[PDB]
Amino acid sequence: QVGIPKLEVDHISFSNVVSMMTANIRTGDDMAVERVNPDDVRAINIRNA
Amino acid sequence: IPADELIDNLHSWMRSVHLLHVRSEDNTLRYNWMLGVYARSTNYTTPVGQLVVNAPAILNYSNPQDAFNSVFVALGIDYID
Amino acid sequence: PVEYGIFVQRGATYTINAAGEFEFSGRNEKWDQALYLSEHFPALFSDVP
Amino acid sequence: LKKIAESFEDPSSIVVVLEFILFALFFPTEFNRIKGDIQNVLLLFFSRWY
Amino acid sequence: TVTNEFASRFRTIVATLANVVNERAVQDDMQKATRSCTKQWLRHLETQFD
Amino acid sequence: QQPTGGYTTLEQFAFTIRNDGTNATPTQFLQLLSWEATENELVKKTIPTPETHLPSARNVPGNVYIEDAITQALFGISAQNVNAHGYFSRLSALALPNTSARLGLDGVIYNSETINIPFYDPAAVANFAATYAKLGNASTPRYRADMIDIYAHVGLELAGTDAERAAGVMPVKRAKFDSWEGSLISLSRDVVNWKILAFLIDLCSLEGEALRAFKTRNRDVFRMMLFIMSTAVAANVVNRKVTKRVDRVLEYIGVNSMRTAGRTATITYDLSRHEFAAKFLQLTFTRWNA
Repeated sequence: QVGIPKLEVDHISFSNVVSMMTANIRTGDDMAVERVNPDDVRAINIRNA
Repeated sequence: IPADELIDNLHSWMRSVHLLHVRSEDNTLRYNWMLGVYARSTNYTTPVGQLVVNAPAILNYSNPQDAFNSVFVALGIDYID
Repeated sequence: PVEYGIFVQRGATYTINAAGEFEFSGRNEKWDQALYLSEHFPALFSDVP
Repeated sequence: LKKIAESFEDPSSIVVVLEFILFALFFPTEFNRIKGDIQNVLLLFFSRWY
Repeated sequence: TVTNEFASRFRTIVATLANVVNERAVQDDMQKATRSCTKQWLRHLETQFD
Repeated sequence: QQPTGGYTTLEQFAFTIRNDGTNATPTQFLQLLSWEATENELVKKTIPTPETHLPSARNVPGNVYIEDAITQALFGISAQNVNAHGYFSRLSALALPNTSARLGLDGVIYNSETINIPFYDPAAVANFAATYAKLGNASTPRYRADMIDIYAHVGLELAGTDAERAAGVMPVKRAKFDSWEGSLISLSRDVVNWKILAFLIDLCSLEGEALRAFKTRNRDVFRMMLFIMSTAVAANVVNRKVTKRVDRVLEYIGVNSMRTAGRTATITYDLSRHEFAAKFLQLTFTRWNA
């Protein structure tokens, strides 16, 4: 079963699966959101949890 | 303190504290009080407090615990101090 | 200072009970004109010792 | 539901609860799909006035 | 002939609702005022609907 | 498809771990680990029977990876907030009268058997997935597991002699065994591998003569499993240099301390993962004791 982790023993080993992310997972994406500034201010509660 | 100037006096304040509430008729309600007393402490600003004011009935209660769980459930919070 | 404290302390506006006694309220709420018609007399004038 | 963020803490704000009643009445089969995002908005209104 | 089961219904909606605006009290001058007048706009809005 | 007879008693579901040179069975590995018994003590309580209501399968097109998730999370290695978008509950779709979705034999949930892919007999999966659906709702405020207390048990089970485990009491013994350069973490990565599932499905679906008989044969494969995990939540883990070797020591076995910031010699437990192993231990445990 266990294939003896490639890093456990001491033999180099060119070729080995690499899980790389596809074209559908762009990361570091600058994602836009709509921010809503609560109206009032005088209302905005601070204290008590 | 002069027994007189004390009682007489104290009584003035005593008779001042006016706990906001909404009297009822059910023969099982109670009052939680403490929480309330405290809503009064600060002038009804700390949300829990800003709760009772317009919504005073919130304080009466029958199940010693549901009493509070009501407060939380509504203004949604982990704890009140 | 002291007077306007014991007094505004006892409701800033009352309304009237069924047996006509005067029921003051608790908060020292402000008082708008649109609130003029509706069981809520300004409290200063209550003229109650 | 093009999420309508409100606080419901100023009597003039029933305006929004009304948007829905008027809306649900006007196109209810359409409104039905989104009863959830909304049930979602309303309890808040309730936490506030009730 | 003259009743319109539909719009007359919305009419009750502006009351139970309008009524809701009276139970809801406040603690302000702004809140106290606008509440009266919206009780107002709210109604006109309904004849506006009829 | 494919029957059982015993299940874990089958060729491809052999749990090994590899230590020093070749990969050996954890039963043999455990026997290479001793105790330090501290002047403390820990009585075992009584796991509270799990909340009946199994989560709601929830609509979600797509087989989701179950075995990998359940385990990646328990003896993970860096699984962060596990109970968010967590699917574990999607594992309740299997438990039903005549559902279609089968538990792939690779630890994936499919909806409807498919072209060339084994899967446990829907006969037994209906008993496993039956209870572990629960494992889904571990984040639900009103259902969350016991936790801190539930460790009294992982521990006497992992350690304790046949004698302590009989009277409840047992010092909090500290584990030391012979390490070998970053051994605990590696012991663990190796475990994330086991096809856990194959075990559990058998854990709860075997009548009796068979079930108790196996519970005993497999206690060894199981214990190694709690152990890799108990260390996740153990005070300090220190390495002891001796003559030539390094006798690695676990300070306090079976005393969840709530440790949460990334250690190194082991696998951290973000608080969520923490409640989860909490949840996992309770169901699997309440179950081990027929």
